[PDB]
Amino acid sequence: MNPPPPETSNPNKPKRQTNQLQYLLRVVLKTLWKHQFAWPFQQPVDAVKLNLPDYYKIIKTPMDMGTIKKRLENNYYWNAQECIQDFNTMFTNCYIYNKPGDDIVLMAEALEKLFLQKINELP
Ligand SMILES: Cc1nn(C)c(C)c1-c1cc(OCC2COC2)cc(-c2ccnc3nc[nH]c23)c1F
Ligand SMILES: [Cl-]
Ligand SMILES: [Cl-]
Repeated sequence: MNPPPPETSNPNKPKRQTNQLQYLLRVVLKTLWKHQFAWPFQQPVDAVKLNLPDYYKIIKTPMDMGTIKKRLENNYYWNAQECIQDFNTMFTNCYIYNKPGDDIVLMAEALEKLFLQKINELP
């Protein structure tokens, strides 16, 4: 079945609202969110709905842009590199579970190209 989703709130974390993290929410994530290919990544993989009973037997550090959005809105991160690491985990999970040429891999590839374009320059 589905595991609990990754945590998005933690009052015990040291938190910051750097200019880069504000940018990652207002510009980077909000632009990726609107991409025609973003919809598979706007929430945790629902292994039950998608009939992927093996997905969480293989992917042990799940992540998605819905989780990232909630983290950013909770000032969950200390710095932009923590947020960028979550993005990279999302893309990498897709490439691990799936194979080149799969539709979902083509979609992640598109999103990742745009992501790298947008983070090349941060405030
Ligand atoms: C494209 C595509 N083609 N086909 C035939 C299917 C079933 C999809 C599809 C649909 C989907 O919908 C998400 C809604 C349901 O709950 C939110 C999510 C994912 C999906 C996301 C992230 N990683 C994945 N690894 C394998 N699938 C992954 C997906 F691939
Ligand atoms: Cl919180
Ligand atoms: Cl902590």
